Parts: sequence; structure tokens; C-alpha cells
Amino acid sequence: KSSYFDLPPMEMSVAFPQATPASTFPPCTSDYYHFNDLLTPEEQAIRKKVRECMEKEVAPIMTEYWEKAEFPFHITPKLGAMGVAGGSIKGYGCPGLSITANAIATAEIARVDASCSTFILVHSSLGMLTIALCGSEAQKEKYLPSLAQLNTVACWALTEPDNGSDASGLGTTATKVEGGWKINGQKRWIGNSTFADLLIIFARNTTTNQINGFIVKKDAPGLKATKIPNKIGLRMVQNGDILLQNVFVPDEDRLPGVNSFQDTSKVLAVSRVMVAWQPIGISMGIYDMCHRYLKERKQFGAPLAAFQLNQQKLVQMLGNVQAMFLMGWRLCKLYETGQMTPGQASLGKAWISSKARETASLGRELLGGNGILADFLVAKAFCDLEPIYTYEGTYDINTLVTGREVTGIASFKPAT
Amino acid sequence: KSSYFDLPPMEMSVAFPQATPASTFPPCTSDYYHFNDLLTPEEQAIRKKVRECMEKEVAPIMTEYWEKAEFPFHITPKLGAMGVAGGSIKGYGCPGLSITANAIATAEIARVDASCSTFILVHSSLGMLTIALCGSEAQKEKYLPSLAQLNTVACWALTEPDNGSDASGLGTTATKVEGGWKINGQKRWIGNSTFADLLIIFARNTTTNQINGFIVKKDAPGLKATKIPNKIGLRMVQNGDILLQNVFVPDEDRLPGVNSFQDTSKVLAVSRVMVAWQPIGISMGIYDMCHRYLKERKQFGAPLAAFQLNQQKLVQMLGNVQAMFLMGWRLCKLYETGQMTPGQASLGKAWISSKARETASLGRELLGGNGILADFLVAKAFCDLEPIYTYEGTYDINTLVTGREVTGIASFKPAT
Amino acid sequence: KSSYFDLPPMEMSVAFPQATPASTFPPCTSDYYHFNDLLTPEEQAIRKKVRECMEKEVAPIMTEYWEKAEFPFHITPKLGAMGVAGGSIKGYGCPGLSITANAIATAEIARVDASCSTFILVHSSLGMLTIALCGSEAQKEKYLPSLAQLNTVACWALTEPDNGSDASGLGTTATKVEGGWKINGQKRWIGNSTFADLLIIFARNTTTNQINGFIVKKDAPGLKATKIPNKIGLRMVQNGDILLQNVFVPDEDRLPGVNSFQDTSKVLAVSRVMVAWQPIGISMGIYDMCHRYLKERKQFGAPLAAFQLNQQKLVQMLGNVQAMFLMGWRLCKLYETGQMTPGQASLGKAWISSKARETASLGRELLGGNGILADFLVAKAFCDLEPIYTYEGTYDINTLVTGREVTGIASFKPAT
Amino acid sequence: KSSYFDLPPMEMSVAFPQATPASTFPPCTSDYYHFNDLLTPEEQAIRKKVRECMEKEVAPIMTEYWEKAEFPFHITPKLGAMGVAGGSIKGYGCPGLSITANAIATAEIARVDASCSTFILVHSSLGMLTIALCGSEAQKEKYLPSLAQLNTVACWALTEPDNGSDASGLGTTATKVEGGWKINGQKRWIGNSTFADLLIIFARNTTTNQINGFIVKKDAPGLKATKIPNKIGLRMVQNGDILLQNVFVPDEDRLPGVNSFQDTSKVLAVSRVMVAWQPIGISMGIYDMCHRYLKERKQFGAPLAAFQLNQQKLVQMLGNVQAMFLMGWRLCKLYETGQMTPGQASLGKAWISSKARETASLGRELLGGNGILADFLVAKAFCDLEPIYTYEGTYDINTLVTGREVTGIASFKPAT
Ligand SMILES: Cc1cc2nc3c(=O)[nH]c(=O)nc-3n(C[C@H](O)[C@H](O)[C@H](O)COP(=O)(O)OP(=O)(O)OC[C@H]3O[C@@H](n4cnc5c(N)ncnc54)[C@H](O)[C@@H]3O)c2cc1C
Ligand SMILES: Cc1cc2nc3c(=O)[nH]c(=O)nc-3n(C[C@H](O)[C@H](O)[C@H](O)COP(=O)(O)OP(=O)(O)OC[C@H]3O[C@@H](n4cnc5c(N)ncnc54)[C@H](O)[C@@H]3O)c2cc1C
Ligand SMILES: Cc1cc2nc3c(=O)[nH]c(=O)nc-3n(C[C@H](O)[C@H](O)[C@H](O)COP(=O)(O)OP(=O)(O)OC[C@H]3O[C@@H](n4cnc5c(N)ncnc54)[C@H](O)[C@@H]3O)c2cc1C
Ligand SMILES: Cc1cc2nc3c(=O)[nH]c(=O)nc-3n(C[C@H](O)[C@H](O)[C@H](O)COP(=O)(O)OP(=O)(O)OC[C@H]3O[C@@H](n4cnc5c(N)ncnc54)[C@H](O)[C@@H]3O)c2cc1C
Repeated sequence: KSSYFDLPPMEMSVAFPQATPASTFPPCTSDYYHFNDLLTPEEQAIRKKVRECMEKEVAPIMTEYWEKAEFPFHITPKLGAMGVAGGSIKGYGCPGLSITANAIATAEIARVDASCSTFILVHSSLGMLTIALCGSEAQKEKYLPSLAQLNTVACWALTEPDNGSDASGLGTTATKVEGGWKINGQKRWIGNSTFADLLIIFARNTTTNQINGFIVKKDAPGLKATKIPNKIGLRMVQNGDILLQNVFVPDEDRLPGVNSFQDTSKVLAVSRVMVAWQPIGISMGIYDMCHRYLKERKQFGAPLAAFQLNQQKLVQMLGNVQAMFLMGWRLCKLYETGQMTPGQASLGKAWISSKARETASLGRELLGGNGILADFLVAKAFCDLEPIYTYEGTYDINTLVTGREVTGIASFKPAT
Repeated sequence: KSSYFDLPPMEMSVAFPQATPASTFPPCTSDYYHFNDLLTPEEQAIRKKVRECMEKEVAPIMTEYWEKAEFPFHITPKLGAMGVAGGSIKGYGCPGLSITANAIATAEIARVDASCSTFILVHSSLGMLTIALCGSEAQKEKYLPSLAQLNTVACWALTEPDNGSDASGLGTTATKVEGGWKINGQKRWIGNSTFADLLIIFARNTTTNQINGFIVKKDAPGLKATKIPNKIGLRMVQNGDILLQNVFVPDEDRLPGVNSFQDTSKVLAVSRVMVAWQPIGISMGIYDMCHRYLKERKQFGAPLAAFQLNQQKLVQMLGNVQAMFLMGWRLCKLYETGQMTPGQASLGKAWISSKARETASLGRELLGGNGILADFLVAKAFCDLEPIYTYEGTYDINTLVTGREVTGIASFKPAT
Repeated sequence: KSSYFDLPPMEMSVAFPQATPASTFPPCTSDYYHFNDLLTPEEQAIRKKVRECMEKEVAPIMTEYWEKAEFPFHITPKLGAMGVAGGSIKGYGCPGLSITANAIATAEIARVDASCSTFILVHSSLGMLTIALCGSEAQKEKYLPSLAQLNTVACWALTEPDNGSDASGLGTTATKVEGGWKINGQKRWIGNSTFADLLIIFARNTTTNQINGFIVKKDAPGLKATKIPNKIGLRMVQNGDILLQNVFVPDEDRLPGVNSFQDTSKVLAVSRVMVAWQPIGISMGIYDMCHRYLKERKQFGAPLAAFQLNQQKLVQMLGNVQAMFLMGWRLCKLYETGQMTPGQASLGKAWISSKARETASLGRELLGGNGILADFLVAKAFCDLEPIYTYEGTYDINTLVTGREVTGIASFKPAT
Repeated sequence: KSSYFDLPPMEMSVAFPQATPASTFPPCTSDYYHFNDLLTPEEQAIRKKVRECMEKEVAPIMTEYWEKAEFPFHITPKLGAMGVAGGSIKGYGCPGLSITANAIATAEIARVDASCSTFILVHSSLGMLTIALCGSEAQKEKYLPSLAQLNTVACWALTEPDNGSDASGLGTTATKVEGGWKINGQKRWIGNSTFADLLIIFARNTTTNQINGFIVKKDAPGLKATKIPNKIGLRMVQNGDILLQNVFVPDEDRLPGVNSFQDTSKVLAVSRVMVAWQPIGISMGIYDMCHRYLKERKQFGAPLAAFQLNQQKLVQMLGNVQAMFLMGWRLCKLYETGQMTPGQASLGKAWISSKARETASLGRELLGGNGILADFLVAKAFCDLEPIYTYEGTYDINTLVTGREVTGIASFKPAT
């Protein structure tokens, strides 16, 4: 204890005057290859709209809510006001955007905050889309409209403690009963699960021994989703462990499209493209912050940006960014032309996430001390990126998916 | 909100049964080149003692206190029971260890927790040692005995918001008054400062225009140290912003050894060696955890350690570790023989911290999902390492110190 | 000596049957993101034409001539038959291609052989273009037609032993005499110089103290260009040391466009873009070879492409390639739109050359033993790439050019 | 053709005066951690002796013979005068050195030239040692004395075109005949084979279906060893393809120790340690050259060693070197204490060779243009290192050997 131990933290205005925190978000200096040429007039407008609605409403409060690992619920309606939820889904009260537009949207969110980016992505590109492609016409018209407006929040539940990367061999059972199903099993890592209204839980149809999709409602008897604590990244994203004991799902709430796991590998085709755009966004932000910081912070009687070592670090980031964008952009134009294959998308996410790590690592050390402060974005984004490298297919798995497709030989399984 | 939103987190026994958390700390499988051969019988005994007293008393509680960013005060006496505080200092109620022993001690702490390692290092190798080398015989006999037993905690205050890497050009003034001094200025990043009894504050002697050392007592009128929040690493270490308004320091509490900043560069010679040993420790822990995890966690019907990609990652870590140790060991044997130069020590810290990052980065991705959980050590240590890469001389500064010494040409300042 | 010491090398058919050498060049499996979409119908046709005319006429003989470090002169007319020399130059008997087309042309040459790529690039993009932009209408109509058909070969002479990266401070003097000039000085590294008909030598106009361009004819009295030996890369490219003792250049053969070094920085704008495309080409070839080799060579009772470690290496190359291409492609579309700046082009070359090294390094180790054989392309290209990383602006210089432009602060000069 | 095309290359004194070539070899500035402390008085004397006898007799001529890919036979007796051949072998006219001494000897050779280092290593650590451990007392007393003096040269023949990394499944047959054996099969990559007096050829004992060792004499009827051309590294090392048609080996010339391939894995235990020391040596040389070059070559009105970017590159090399040495040193002290295991040695070679590549890559780019010239060592050593990364167990194989030992699970074979 001390007479000054209880006193509130020093204001950033007094504690470190030389540099401007992320509270007032940096200008877009990462767009060095003038990317608006690769975007359509409408895509450009969505890009600008999201960017502004993020620097205004999320940028100030994000620093506080990340430390507390609490979700900023009062921001939800502001995100549904951007018109991004639903994204790729056409009709059913959804914006109906192009894959390039829905991707550049994700970017300009992850740029300011990766946490709020994953929240929407899991809800929109995994939750909503699964209903939009595998659901029935009765389900699409029922749920989607409210989900696109963010009045109701959905979550995607494929992963288990026992089965992660080997997702196709999951152990949650879906026993057929009169009038519906009884879902029994456990889930781990599901974002939004602790507060989600709709829980798209994947389970094993005990009759067919195949994987089926189920829309599980909130608070449903036998369902218990508890918060996963102590995350170093994506701290605002409420990830949880789901328990399922005789959870009833009526025949009307089973997804008719999912009848094996191969059916899921059409939703993932969009999901993998969209996740691939998160690092593209994050890295841009990391640069934008570094560019300003190195120009504001003075040491040895000169801005940091004047020193050879710092410049080489900055341009390596700038170079990594330009390539990462073009990579993700091309990936979209492959999906749009309808000639995109699992391997191309798996290469996309893997490569981009890898260079994003390098870019984040350089950015983090460039700010030195304040490089470990979430006040200055880079530190938060450095941490925020680590799960992204792993989730939606770990680097190693993706590189092996692209491996299998190109070589023609599968090398996933062990020897034995 | 939800009926299950408020419910406590799922126990690790139920949430993820396949793997054992850091609560029960991993066995020492990182010692692959059998390092006990490089240590003396007495050094070996200190190594073992600390390791055990860390896996017992810190290992269980560390996960909880890291998330809360709170210091575990009830552990303090247990650390002072290890007989590590003081370390290199001979006499004055200190253990009187060899530089190799005091280094291997730091390692086996940082191995289990980097936070508690920095706490002691700043207290012992920076605080206590400054008094031991630059203090008067009257000061050494007065403070050191209590500081070695951890009844009183000391902190080192050189860095400022305006002056960080350019430490020799600091702006905290030490105006001479009748009977003592009036310290005026600001400090940033000082570990333990918020609860430290002794504050070794460096200020500019306004009469000589040189840097002098001052022992500032706790609660002293005009002194205000506030906690720095939102750190991604070393979260338990209470780092703070120090304010100083006409803080009186009597003539008896001025360090007579510090007459310019060059005098400090004899304390730093030990401090830089000791910090260099933190990554060596941390990385060993990161390995020990990975080795078990890859052997416990099963996927695709085999332990993770069976897959080619995972093995190459693991052995790269094992290789990085063996070299890091030998590097730090040699560094000690250079200081011990008395032929160590600033450049050698600067190369030591820089190189080791660099490979520690690589080792931590691999380790973090090896655990996949649980790679972002502080429950599993790696994530915490991954974050914990980032400030260490920067503090006690940033990588770039150190590489330039070694640069200046070898080439003969100084390349720190800008052009202009 | 031995009874078998003098005997000719074993045929590749008997010495290593499992794999096919570069003699029969690999199919295009590096084009994974289907790049023909980014090219125009005419650009596609040039791409195909060059690729075929390289796999037929150069691919067999390249292995032999690289080892001997001799230029394949009997291939010259076959290269001038492709219609690539001149490239960007409109009229004057030149093909008049787009910057994207002239870039994709360079790629499909460097793909098969980097040596023959540099030969043409130095001749066309540096030699011919300098005349086309800085020469007089009388000079353009006189030389260019024959240079485009490869009946006459030109070389570019800016670099000196004393002045390399600091090119603007060169020491070759151009003393004004009656009716012309007397060029005095030394040059180093000039490709084609030993056999070039036209030598575009840059010298210092002693009257204005500025840099001027001079067309020096072959065999001119006082001129002596000797071959530089012992190169590990670009061995077929005849690089030489040029000596100049009172070499007369008539007033008609002075380039009227070059009156300071700033005038050169418009030719370099194309030259830097074109060099940036060499690694893009080379790396594609390196992949194409690896993809086949890993599928042909069998070990442990399976093709190399079946092993996890080898796949991860291959896909990292494939990923590096797709990005490198998009990067160079975008760079062209920046020059084409006329909004390209020195910094963007400097980022292009730097980044691409850097990833090309990584890609080459992986490719070289993938072939193992035969990875050091020029018979198998990769080894040759691995070596061939090293000068490219350095010449046309070293990585460090380029990263500093992009540094200066973005930050606004120049950090080229030393302290002192 | 030209009047100056046939003229001999420009002397290095005139062509590039600013820097000193490798002809006059650089001073030892790579020994930054003062390594003579880790060596015995006798080891120090051997280190110095070899270093001097290399800088005098090999250093001038190496540049010429590397380009021509010819072996400098007139240097052989000078190498046998150093007293290094035999090395570890006790008695039988061999020097009888310690493993640490024989390793530091290899280093100080590979430092000046890697080619001459491999020549001796294959002869001494693979050839001679195989006889010393697996040969009979009659064979040791017969061959070794002459082999240690370098009057006779031996070579090691395990690898085949069909079987490389999978060495234990080789296909050279050893059919038993009256009075001896008939060796039938093919070999590839054998150093010295084209001029070696003794050819230690490994073949499959057709009776036991196991691997046996055979001493095949030079010029033996049915034996034909042809030179392998077009190598980018170790160009002086005469590597060859061996043909064997009914080559008779009398019962007296069969190695009685080699009864299966497991017996070989005691010779390799020394061979792998010794190869591991080649990069340690090479990298030291690469540094020593860079340190001088960056201090001699001036650009922008300052030595290259004055620029931040160049210093960071240089110290990364210096750091990589100090660790590489300690790593190899520790490895020796593990073999010496008799507690070294295949995995430790496999980690040694793998890790060291990996960092040697990094160190060589940096060194090569530091010299810029002259970084591709064998005149300046770095380029030659950069190339020379590439096979070393692969031969004596490729990086991937070694990392998997260390993988198997630590994890307990073997991951060499494919699935299928
Ligand atoms: C958690 C933690 C605990 C700490 N505890 C203490 C403590 O107890 N006591 C104490 O005194 N200090 C402490 N520090 C502060 C630390 O000493 C400083 O952060 C560091 O020494 C200087 O970095 P900076 O924050 O001032 O950033 P800067 O000095 O501004 O450096 C930022 C970046 O600029 C680069 N740079 C700076 N100068 C040059 C140059 N000349 N040439 C090329 N590049 C350059 C650096 O490489 C760095 O990446 C602590 C820091 C941390 C993170
Ligand atoms: C914060 C975050 C949010 C998440 N949100 C969701 C969500 O909303 N919905 C959802 O369904 N999931 C979610 N996940 C879970 C995620 O999908 C899984 O973590 C991941 O797909 C599988 O990793 P794992 O945790 O099971 O570790 P593992 O699958 O056990 O993998 C651990 C390591 O082993 C390696 N490995 C595994 N198999 C092989 C192999 N065959 N060959 C070589 N190496 C192999 C991997 O490379 C990895 O490094 C989230 C995860 C995180 C971190
Ligand atoms: C100049 C030089 C000198 C040599 N001298 C000798 C000599 O004197 N005596 C002698 O006996 N040999 C010698 N060798 C041969 C050497 O031993 C072999 O090259 C090497 O051991 C096997 O490599 P390889 O050429 O057969 O390629 P491969 O064995 O086919 O390997 C190619 C690639 O495949 C990868 N790979 C192979 N198996 C696996 C697997 N199971 N899992 C994952 N990846 C795998 C490797 O990592 C490698 O990158 C020499 C080689 C060179 C280059
Ligand atoms: C095979 C090949 C072909 C070539 N062909 C031609 C040709 O046809 N025409 C022609 O004109 N030239 C040619 N060149 C020469 C080439 O342009 C020069 O090599 C290069 O531009 C300058 O490098 P340098 O050799 O002078 O080394 P240096 O300029 O001395 O550079 C050496 C190192 O110092 C570093 N360095 C230099 N200055 C700085 C600084 N200010 N700050 C930080 N680091 C610095 C660099 O990064 C580099 O690593 C060729 C070179 C090669 C290798």
C-alpha cells in the first residue's frame, strides 16, 4: 500500500505528450498502392462508411473494454447501422453486398478493432450464412431479417475440446426423438455463445452417422455456455464453453442443407476468404499507427522516422501490407468469377496471416515501451492477431490443404 | 444477458481434459544439452531450490494474478526465503552469489513466471546493486539487509516520458537546497514504484549539470506514483508514472558514487547480463510446456508430437534454447573473468531476446487455440517477453552499442 | 590421376534417372492464381511466345554456357526474333509494347534464364531507352532500329569502382574539346561492355560540373573493357571493367537530354520496374522445377511431395510467388496510369527481390543434393538471383528511397 | 568479338582499389567472445598452426582453383604437413587429437576454404575413421599410416542415385564369391572418388541382406568414377559418380566391423560433429571478411560500417557466430564426456548449418557487387555452404532425428 497506490492512472496527455494515442485514430497512410482503383464506386463508399463509423464509435472506447475483456453491448446497434451484417446474403433483409465489398468491410473494422471484427464475422459470415445456404426458405425468412439488423445475435459451434483441427470427427451426438432431436455433447471456443440468441450447433446424426446443422435457441433447457477467460487476444469477443444435456431441437429448427460435413465446405469457402481479410485490415491499422508514432515521437533530437533502422522496419511493413491487400483482393475476384478452390482460399488465409504476424511483430517493437500498451493500438492488435493465425484453420492445416490440392497427395493423417 | 451468462468459467478438468494446464508445471525437458555440467555444485543447488519454490508457490496462483494485472503480495516473503534478492552483493545481509549463480536464479524464476522475475530483477540487480556499488558504507549497512530479506522493496527510476533510449539526456532536476536536494521532474515505466519503500531516482544535479543518484523514501511529500494500465506483458509487475514536485532528499540520502551517468554504466553491466538471462529462462518454460502439450493433445488419432510440421517447430525451439543458454552462460564467464565489455553484454541481451521471440512465436502457435490462454503458460510468456525485448535497452539500441564497439564508429545520433 | 579421371561426365539419364533435368523445361504450375485474367489478349500472346522461344532455344544450352561463364552468341538473333528488344520504345523499328507487356516479357525470360534476361534488360531498358528518352531525333532514327533487331548491342555505364550506390557523385570526367569531348575515367560492372557496339557512358561535364550522357562506339581508341571473372551469379552476362583514356566523343554523339543526373531519373523509373520483374520470373521457374522434382523424386517409398515438411516449403514458395506477381503487376498499372513515384517503384524492387531470395532459398534446399546443380535450374537461379538483389539499387538503398518518400526525412548520408 | 575482348581480366589493385581481396586473408575479428578460454593450450596451438598454414598456402590460390572447379593437388602435402589427417584416430601414424581439437582444426580450414575442408573431412573423419573403428588390426596398420600423411587419399561411398536420405535401403549388391566379393551397383556424390586410392564402398551383403563395408582399391577392373560437373558450391572437391561392374574385393579387404548399418552409426557420430563445425568455421571467415570490407569500402563519404543498416547486419552476423561456436564447442564436450546421443549431434549440425546460411546471406549482401565475387571470399563461401546444409544429413532429416529422440515418436516414413 501507499498514499498514491489507489490513485487513478495518469492521463495520456500528461503521461506521454509526445505521441497521440489510438483514441484519436491515425489517418490512412497504409494505402500506398492506391487501392481505390481496385474497388468499385459502391465498394469505395462502404469502405469509407465503415472506417468513419469505427473511428468515431469504437476507437475511443475500445482501449477500455479490451483490458476488462468485456463486450461493448451499447455499440451493437451502431454496427447494425453500418449495414454490414448479412453482407453476402441476398434478400431476407440483408444488405446484399459483393464478396469484395463484404471483405473490404471486414478489413476496415479489423483495422480499428479485431475484436469487433470477429464478433461480426462469426455472426454474419459463419452464423447467418449457414442459415442462408443450408437453411430452409421458412428459416431464412424467419431469422435472417432480425440477425442482419443485430437485434438478435448468432454463433457458430463446430469445434470441440476433443476435436478441433480434426473437425470432421466431432463427438456431439444428435439422437432422433419424436418431433425433433436431443443434442448431447460439449463445445469449446464459440464466440458470442454466452449471449447469442441463436446457436448454430453442429452435431452427429446418430442414425446416419453424419454431421447435421441445428439451430439451438438461447436459454434452452440443458444448455450452459460459460465464458472462457485469460485470453491474450480478441479479448472483447465473448468466447465460451458450451454444455449440452438432452437439449431439444424441434424438427423445424434442423438445417435441411447440412446432411454431411461436405455441405459445410461451401459456407467455409466464404468464411475462409473473409477471415483472410482480417489480417489485411489489422496490418493496415498497425502501419497507420506506426507511421504517425515514428513521426511524432522524438529521440536523439529527431523523429524516430529519421533513423535508418526504423525506416527499414517501416517500409518492410508497408511492403508486407501492399502485397497482403492485393492477395486478398485477388482471392475475392477468384470467388466472384466462381473459379476459386479450397486450396487457393487456404493459401490466401495462411500466407496473409503469416505476413500479418511479421508486420505486427515489427510494428510492436517500433513503438518500444508504448509498444506493449493497448492505448497505442499496435500492442492490442499484435495480441489480437495471434488467435486469427490459428482459428478458421491453423496455418499448418491450411498449408497442408493447399499442399494436398497442388501435389495430389494428402499428408494430414499420421503414420501408425 | 442470459441465464448462463453470469455463471463461473468452466473448470479446466472438464473444459479441456486432453491437456494439463500450467497450474501443475511441466517437467524440465528443455535441458537437452545437459547444462548441469556448466554449473558448480552450489550453482546447481540454487537452480533446483528456486525451480521447486516457483513450481510450488507461484505456478498455481500466477494464472489468476496475471489476468487481473495485480501483484501477488502474499508471495513476497516466499521469494525472500529463496535467498535470491541481493544476489551479487557480498555482505550486508545478502546471499553473496556468483554472477553465474545469480543469472541461473533469474532464469528458473522467469521460466515459471517472467512477471515475478522482473519484480526481483528491478529490486535486486538495479535497486539494491546501485546502493551496493554507488552508495556509501553508511547507506549499504542501513538499507541492504532489509532489502535482501524483502521486508522493504526498492525500485529504479532512470527513464522519463521525454527521455527513454536517450537516457543520458534526462530532464529531472536536482536543485541544491540547505541540508539536501529538491527533486523536480517526471518518470515513466518504473516497476514496483507504486508500492516501493525506496525509490532510487536519477536526476540532474543543476550545479554540475550531471546525473546524480538519490534514494527517495516512500510517501515522501510531493511524490505521486500512479499505476500504468493496459499492459499486454509483465502484467503483475506494477509499473508506474512518477511525479516529483519539490521532493526533499537529505544530503545523507544522495548516492555519493553517482557523479555522472558514466558511473551508472558499471551497475548496468550486471543488469544487462541479468536481463539477458530472462529470455533464456522464459524460453525453457515455453519449451517444457510445448513438449508436454504436443505429447498430451491428440488430433487425427495421434499425439501432436507425431506430425512432421510440429516436430520441426519443436526442435527449432529446442535448438534455439540450447544456444540461448550457452550464450548467457558464456556471458557470465566473461563478467566473472573480468574481461567483459559493454558491447559483449549488449550483444548477449540483443541476440538472446531475439531468438526468445522466435522461440515464443513458434511455441504460441504450437498449442493452437490454448496457445492464447494464460492457463497454458505459453500465451502469458509470449506476451511477457515483448517488453523484455524492449526494456533494459531496446534491440536496436543494443545492436548499435555492439556496433559502435566493433566498428569503432558511433551511429546512434541522426544526421541534421 | 586415374584410368577413369579423364572420362566425360555421366549422362543425366544414367546418373540420376528418377528426376527430369532443366534441359526439358518444367510446365507452368506456378501460375496458381490464374494470372492471364490480369493480362490483355495481346500481353498473353507475348507471354506465351517468349516462354516457348525460351524453353526451345535457351533451356537446353543454358546449363553448359553458365558453367563456362561464356555468352551464347548464336542465340542473339533468336532473341531479336521474339520482338522484345526496345519493348517500351514507340516507333524507330521497336515493337512498341505496353509496360505491363514488356514486364511480363522479362519475367518469362528470367523464368528460364536470368542471365539472358539481364543481357536484354541492360540492352533494352537501360541502353536503348536512354537513347529513346534523352537522345536526339537524329540519334533515335540512327541507332535504335539496329539495336531493336539485335544486330548491334548496347550497354549502360553509370557505376564506377569508387562510386556505386553513391552514383550521383561519380568521377569520370568529360572535358570539352574542339568538335567534341574527351572522356577520362574508369567504370566497373557494365554488362555486355566487352562486346557491345554502343557504350552509353555517363561522365561529369567538367564545364557545368554535372552528369552528361555519351554514346561511345566500340573499339574506340583509348577504350579498354576487360571481363570481370569469378561471378557466382549471372555468369553468362559479360560484365566488365571499362578504362577510358582520352576517348573522343564527337558533339553529335552526346545525349542532349542528359544535362544533370535528375534527367536519368526518368529512364530509371522504367528500369527499376523492369528489374523488379526479374525475381517474379525467376521464382516462377524455381517453383515450376520444384513442383515437378518433388513429384518425380521418390524417397522412403513415396514422392517427396507427400511429406509434410516438403509441402509446407512448397506452398510457402507458391504463396510468395502469387504475391510477387500481383505486386509487380500493380506496379506496372501504376506506371501506366502515370501516378507512379520513385518510392513505389523502389518498394516494388526491394520487396519482390527479398521474397525471391526466400523462395529461392527454400527451392534450393528442396532438391537436396541436385539443389546445388545448375543442371536442375534451381541452383543456377539461386545464384543468379543474388546480384539482382543488389544491382539496380541494393535492397538497403531502395528501402531507404521508399523511406525518404513516406517519412519525408532523408536518411542516406552518414553523421560526421 | 572486340580488340579488347581477348585481353586478360583487370588486376584487383586497379579494378577496385578501395577494398582488399581474400588473397591477403582478413584478421580474426569474429572471435568476439574470446574463445581461447574454451580451448586447451594444445588445442590453441593446433588452431593457430592450421589458420596460418591456410592463410599462407591456400588463401592466394583458392580463388583461381574454385572458378576452374579443379583440385589443387600441389597443396596436398602442405595439408598433410599440418598434422590434421587422421585427427581423432589414436596410433597408426595418426596425430591422435581430441574431438575438440579435431573440430577446431576443421573450423580454421573451412574458415579460409570450405572446399579443402570437405576434402580432408571426407578423407579423415569418414574414410580413415571407418577403417580405424570397423577395420581389422591388419588393415589399420596397413593403410592408416599412409592416409594420415596424405600420400594416399581415401573416399567414403554410401550414397546412391536411388538412395540418398534413405541410406539404409541402398541397392549396391555384394555377392559372395570364392576368396572374396563381387561388388555390383552405382554410387553418386562421392568426394575424392575420381582420384582416391582407397574407396570405402558400402554394399549389401546378398547372403545376410545387410550392409557391409568394403575397401575398394583405385583403378580396380570394373570400377569407373566420373566427375560430377556444374556445382555451385564446394567446386574444388572432386565429387563423382561411381560405377561398379563385378568389382572384385578379396576377403582381406572387407571391413569386419560393418555387419549391419547400425555399426556405421558410430563413425557417423564423429562425422556429424565434425561437419557441424564447418559452418562455424565458414561463418567466422565470412565475418572476418565483412568486418574489413565494411571498414575499407567508402560510400557517401564514410566507411560502410558507419551506416545503421550495415551495423545491424554485421552484429547479427557476429551474434550468430558466437552462438554457433559455443554450440559446436558444447557438442564436442558432450562427445568427450561420452554422453552424446544421435539427437544432440543431429540438433548440432541442423541448427548451426541453419544460422550459417543466415549469416552467409547477410554477409553476401553486405559486400554488394563484390558480394558475388569469389575474389572476396564471401560469395564463394555463400555458395560453398549450400551443399553443407544438405550433405551429412539434410536439415529436414536431422531435425527429424532430433524430433524422434525427444518426442519418442518416429516421423520419417510417409503414410500410404
Ligand atoms: C514493462 C516495462 C518495464 C520497464 N521498467 C523500467 C524500470 O523499472 N526502470 C526504468 O528506468 N525503465 C523501465 N522501462 C522503460 C524502458 O527502459 C524504456 O522503454 C526503454 O529503455 C526506451 O524505450 P522507449 O519506451 O523510451 O521508446 P523509444 O526510446 O522512443 O524507442 C522506440 C523505438 O525507436 C528505436 N530507436 C530509438 N533510438 C534509436 C536510434 N538512435 N537509432 C535507431 N533506432 C532507435 C528503438 O529501437 C525503439 O524500437 C520499462 C519498460 C517496460 C516496457
Ligand atoms: C479466440 C478464438 C476464437 C475462436 N472462435 C471460434 C468460433 O467462433 N467457432 C468455432 O467453431 N471455433 C472457434 N475457435 C476454435 C478454432 O477453430 C480452433 O482453435 C482451431 O480450428 C483448432 O485448433 P485447436 O485449438 O483445436 O488446437 P489443435 O487442433 O489441437 O492444433 C494444435 C496444433 O497442432 C497442429 N496440428 C494439428 N493437426 C495437425 C496435423 N494433422 N498435421 C500437422 N500439424 C497439426 C496445428 O498446426 C496447431 O499448431 C476459436 C479459437 C480462438 C483462438
Ligand atoms: C557436394 C556434396 C558432397 C557429397 N559427398 C558425399 C560423400 O562424400 N559421400 C556420400 O556418401 N554422400 C555424399 N553426398 C550425398 C549426400 O549424402 C546426399 O545428398 C544426402 O545425404 C541425401 O540427399 P539427396 O541428394 O539424396 O536428396 P533427397 O534425399 O532426395 O532429399 C531431398 C529433399 O527431400 C527432403 N526429404 C527427404 N526425406 C524426407 C522425409 N522423410 N521427410 C521430410 N523430408 C524429406 C530433404 O529434406 C531434402 O530437402 C554429397 C552431397 C553433396 C551435395
Ligand atoms: C552482376 C551484376 C551486374 C551489374 N551490371 C551493371 C550494369 O550493367 N550497369 C551498371 O551501371 N551497374 C551494374 N552493376 C553494378 C551495380 O549497379 C552496383 O553493384 C550497385 O548499384 C552498387 O553496389 P556496389 O557494388 O557499388 O557496393 P556498395 O555501393 O559499396 O554497397 C555495399 C553495401 O553497402 C550498403 N550501403 C551503401 N550505401 C549505404 C547507405 N547510404 N546506407 C546504408 N547502407 C548502405 C549497401 O546496402 C550494400 O549492401 C552490376 C552489378 C552486378 C552484381
